[PDB]
Amino acid sequence: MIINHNVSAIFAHRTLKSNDANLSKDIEKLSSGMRINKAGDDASGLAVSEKMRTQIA
Amino acid sequence: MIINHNVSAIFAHRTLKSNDANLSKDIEKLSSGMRINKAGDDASGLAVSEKMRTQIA
Amino acid sequence: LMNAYENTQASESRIRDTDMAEQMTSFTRYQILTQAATSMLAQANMKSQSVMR
Amino acid sequence: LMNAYENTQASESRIRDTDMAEQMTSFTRYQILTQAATSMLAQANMKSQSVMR
Repeated sequence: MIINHNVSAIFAHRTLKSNDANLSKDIEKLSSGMRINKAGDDASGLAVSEKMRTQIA
Repeated sequence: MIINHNVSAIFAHRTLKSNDANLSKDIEKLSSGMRINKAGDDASGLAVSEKMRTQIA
Repeated sequence: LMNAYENTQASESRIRDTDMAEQMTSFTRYQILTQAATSMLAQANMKSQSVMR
Repeated sequence: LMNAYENTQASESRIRDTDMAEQMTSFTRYQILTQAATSMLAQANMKSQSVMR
């Protein structure tokens, strides 16, 4: 057994961070109530919507 | 997961703080029935209304 | 003068007074939105404890 | 006087009365560290008994 390096742990920890990244965004959406909040969720979605908000204003 | 800090807690708390303050504005407006309780929200609306009230009296 | 007295007061009402029916749309809006933020506040808090296993 | 008291109450509340939502955030994480630090102190004692064979 390769005792120095734990490959199955390396696969697991990255997989854990992937679900952690997914988990943290869902908390943001529920805390705010909007699917797109910051830059990164959708480049066009934030851009297209912002025109409607000012038009509504 | 990062244990010294938690990002998900900061966003939900900050979003809560913004929502709570906006709720306070609704309470004052609903109780008194006036949309413009204080200036800054609409500085021109207050001044014109004050001019309007001057003639009305 | 009296005809203007009504018109001036009606003119002031639109800027100053608020529609109670329309306003309650927002009071309930931020009442529920406060529930989502407060209920999900502890869900993130319970997220951290899962690493102690 | 009513406006002055109401205004000063809001400002003095920020620096005197704490935010419950923020305090519970630090309280949990600070308690996670204590349970984490306790275990690392525990395994320290076992570490000293590896070369006494």
